Amino acid sequence: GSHMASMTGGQQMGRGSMSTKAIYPGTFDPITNGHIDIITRAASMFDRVILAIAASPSKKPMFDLEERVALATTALQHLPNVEVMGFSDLMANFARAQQANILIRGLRAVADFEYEMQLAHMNRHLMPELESVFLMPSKEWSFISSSLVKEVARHAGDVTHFLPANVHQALMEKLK
Amino acid sequence: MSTKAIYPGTFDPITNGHIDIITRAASMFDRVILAIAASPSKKPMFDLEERVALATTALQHLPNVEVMGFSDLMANFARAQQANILIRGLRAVADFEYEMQLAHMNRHLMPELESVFLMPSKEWSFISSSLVKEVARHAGDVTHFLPANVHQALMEKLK
Amino acid sequence: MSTKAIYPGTFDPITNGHIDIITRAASMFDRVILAIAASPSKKPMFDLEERVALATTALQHLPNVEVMGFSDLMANFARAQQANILIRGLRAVADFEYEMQLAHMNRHLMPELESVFLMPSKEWSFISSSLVKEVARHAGDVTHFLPANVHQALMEKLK
Amino acid sequence: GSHMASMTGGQQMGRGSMSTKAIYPGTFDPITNGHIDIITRAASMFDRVILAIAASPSKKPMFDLEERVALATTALQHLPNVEVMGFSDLMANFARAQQANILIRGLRAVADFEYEMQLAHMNRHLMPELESVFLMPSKEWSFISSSLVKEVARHAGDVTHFLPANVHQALMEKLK
Amino acid sequence: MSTKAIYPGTFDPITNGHIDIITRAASMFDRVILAIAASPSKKPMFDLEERVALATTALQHLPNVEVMGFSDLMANFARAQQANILIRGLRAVADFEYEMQLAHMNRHLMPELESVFLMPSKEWSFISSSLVKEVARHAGDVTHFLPANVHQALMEKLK
Amino acid sequence: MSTKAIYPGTFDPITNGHIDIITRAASMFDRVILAIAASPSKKPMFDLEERVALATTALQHLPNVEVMGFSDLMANFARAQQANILIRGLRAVADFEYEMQLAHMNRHLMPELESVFLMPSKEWSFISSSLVKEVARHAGDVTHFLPANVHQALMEKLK
Repeated sequence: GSHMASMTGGQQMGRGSMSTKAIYPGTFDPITNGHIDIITRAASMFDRVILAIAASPSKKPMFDLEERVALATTALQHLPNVEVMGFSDLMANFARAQQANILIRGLRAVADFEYEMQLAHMNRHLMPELESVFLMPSKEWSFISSSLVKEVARHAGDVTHFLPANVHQALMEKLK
Repeated sequence: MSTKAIYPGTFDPITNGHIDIITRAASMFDRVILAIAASPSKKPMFDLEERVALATTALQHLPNVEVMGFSDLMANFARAQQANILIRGLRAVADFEYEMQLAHMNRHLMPELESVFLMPSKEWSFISSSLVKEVARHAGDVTHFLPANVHQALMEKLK
Repeated sequence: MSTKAIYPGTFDPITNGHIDIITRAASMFDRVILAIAASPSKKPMFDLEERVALATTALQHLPNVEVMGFSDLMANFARAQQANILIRGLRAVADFEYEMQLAHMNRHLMPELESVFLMPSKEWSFISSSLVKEVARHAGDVTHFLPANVHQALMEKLK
Repeated sequence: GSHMASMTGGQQMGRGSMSTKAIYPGTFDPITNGHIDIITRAASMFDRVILAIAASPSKKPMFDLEERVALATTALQHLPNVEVMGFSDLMANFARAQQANILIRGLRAVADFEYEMQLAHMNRHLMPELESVFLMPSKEWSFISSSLVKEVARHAGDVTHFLPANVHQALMEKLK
Repeated sequence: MSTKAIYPGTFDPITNGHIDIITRAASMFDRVILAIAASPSKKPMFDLEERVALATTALQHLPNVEVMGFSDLMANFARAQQANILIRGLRAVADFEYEMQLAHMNRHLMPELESVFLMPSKEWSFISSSLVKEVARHAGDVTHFLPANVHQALMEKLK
Repeated sequence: MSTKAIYPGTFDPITNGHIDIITRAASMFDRVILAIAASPSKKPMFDLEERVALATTALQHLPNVEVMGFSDLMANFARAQQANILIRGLRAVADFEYEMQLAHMNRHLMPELESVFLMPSKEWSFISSSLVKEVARHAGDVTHFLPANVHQALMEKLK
């Protein structure tokens, strides 16, 4: 109510709007316009957002952690409440270490929905206070992925519409 | 700053699944409206009045939620209410496909409206308003899936 | 002890697809009942009596199979017939979510009831009572899909 | 070969390209830009295409057969190899009556895929010489349907982008 | 007829999900074999001998259930064991396409082997060895997932 | 007027299902190229040379089909070959989501290329290269699913 600190610290649920801090994990190898759109839309409705970049994915990425983090930072510089960071644990454990209460997930295809539901159940088991929030990609970006853009780019297809200029130039550099 | 979210549905009637969604949503957004469809395609068991009153009581305890009836284009309602976020729960794959389509259409009608999706708790993952009805309409226990005010009103409808 | 299984549906009329499902169940379970819903959601083409009759003839050659009607929750008719098993035909991924819903609810209702899911034969994987009738209603050929008693009945119905 | 008619009329498989005539069945209540895209693409790759309009859909249509047929005729009259007709039969029977050998189906959502496959098995059983061919909608028209356009229009939403002018007028007139 | 069933998988390790599935299979068929794949595609955390041991202990309370290894076509092992039933536990929609494939192919390889699908308990429907392991490769209580012996064994394996 | 279509794939090896698709496609389009991917991400069992050779013999009977290796962007290949139609077979729901994504991308890369989709025959609806290889590898009879030339070459590979 006012000086209620002496009586209670406060619960998360049932009591109105709490501070929100979101993580948006992925490999971002490299960040595409689809990613930027998602994080832009998240940053608009949550207090803070961390773009969390997986340091050691399963498949060796085309860009190293240091390149991924630098490229996303530049592309996201225009969002004042977004911070880019690397991580190397369960998104849940990083989330806890970061005191995040929102996990952002992009929801691109029907194929993924079953996996996303399962991951979310597991994440609720791991970190009950972590709420997963799902955003569909803009129509513009619904078919693109980092994977697809790299493979089109390797064979010289035009991918300028899908990447920020800083990433597109880095990408060309990687491909000779 | 300010977030104002609409959670639309038919809520005929509101279940524990809905309450879970709206509770979670109302922890993340400054205000939430449960927007109850006036004139659903399939004529419902409870009318708007009944639905709105049951929901109002079921969510009375949440400080920052309001229950209202609407009967126009969600774009115009959200705009009327100056809401920037549309909340939908996603139970099943079938429902995602259809919600994705509506999201695209709403992006066209109202570019400044953000659609956002939540998944049910595992506890409520199988319930729906339709299922609770059909079970109770053949005397199955549904007391676990509904608030008392709603259970009673349902029992009352089936007598 | 024993296993007693229920294969519910409207069977309006029964097709070689159903007859396959029940033949396979009847080979792995001591008794099986073909439970023909009396009051389906839409009005049937054949009334329960015609249906129960047609199914009875069609399945005469199966020793441990009984054809009955039922108008209530499956968990009730199961209880009533002292059945421990529920047979569900499982054709498409598009059915699987809905079937998994009903399975959770029937466990909630009747936790001693087991839902068992059989895939139809590739031969019958695209047919249904509905499609068979729609096709027949415009004089398409459906002789491959129905036993003769049913095929004769249907022809007579469409005059 | 030369004049092998005395010897054979020829069979459809194993012997190069044959004349193609497609039917594109639906209720088209009313025809949208999505429909127009499908059939335009069809008409560019097959010799003739018939837009087949279901006389008696299961749900009562907003436009009657006569009105549906007229609206489509107009929307499609710039395609020289397209004809619009009503029909009240199995698509397979109409195609037989019409001596069609291709059935066009639009393929918009995951949810329909298995239904479509099942319909294609039925139609193969009914008319072996009928081939089903599946086209996806343009990104541009991926979300629209007649149903959704009608319900948006009923509530005064702007649907001018999804319909040809003749249809958009007919529609406002129904909903006055 | 007499009913003997095969329940194949890697079971690396077994979980309460499997145990639930095999229990339910067990309770409708005379005998059930938990058929453990010897050489799975990726190398397992537990070797065949450990896996069989963990399983045997876990299911020891089920009289009519026997664990075994197998390193061939499922259809052949089934023919060898004179099994007339194959047990698949259907969790997700995604897997159902792939399981429908295998079932058609097994019908081709072994026409006398009937495929039977059981859906998991709501409780267990998200759990999967691979998940558990990858959780346990970091942290988080899995006591409710695994049986005691498996729990302990896994704990040991960690470091 | 004239139509020229590409059917791209890995065809490692070509099966009866692929032959069915291309036969059907070559009856509706003037010319068809079977385009065989030179460098698949996964290393194939048969190299490009063997894959093209087997495919060439398998489709030798079809007057208006040519089998070619490619190792570039389909858009440039189709452009190189002056092809205006891309043919993909569509077996499963999984395949459809992915195929729809590439079709959008291809429409961005090559607006004048029309993507077209065919369902397998019921006969071949469950087969794939991967599955036939896996059955063969454990001695399963797969003679019904491949041409003689291809069968012989597979048996050779697996010795």
